[PDB]
Amino acid sequence: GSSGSSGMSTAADLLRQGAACSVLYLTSVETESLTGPQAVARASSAALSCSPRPTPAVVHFKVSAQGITLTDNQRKLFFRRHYPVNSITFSSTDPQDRRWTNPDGTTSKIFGFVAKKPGSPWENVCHLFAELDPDQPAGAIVTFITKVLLGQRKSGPSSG
Repeated sequence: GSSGSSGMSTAADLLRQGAACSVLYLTSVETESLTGPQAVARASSAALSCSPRPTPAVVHFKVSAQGITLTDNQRKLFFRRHYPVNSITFSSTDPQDRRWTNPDGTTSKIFGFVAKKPGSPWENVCHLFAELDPDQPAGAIVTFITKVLLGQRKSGPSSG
């Protein structure tokens, strides 16, 4: 039970704005049973619980109405993978607001989303990520997603 009408005024304005850059791949955990704002919390807990700490890698991140596309240049765990927009149902910075102390000696905001496996719809798996560059902070990333993918009115104002 939940009332309310989304503010889907216009998507054009949203599309006009796009964010694409490299991100920090932390780790992905299967949420077969987990889901929603919780699934994202699990991975985080499992990211610090398991040791020694995981070895994150730099990859590419793109936010499009078609979903979410990723591309790496290391060719270790994978080459190129993308998920359809009909899958991604949730996406937002980790709730535990935990930080990932990079191997360089600094902390970064942890963020991730939850989508259905490309091989099995009944199998859920969340992907943990971390802030790579300052220019494009996690908040600015996840947000854009929940704005388009999901469909939530704009936060910041705008004249004209």
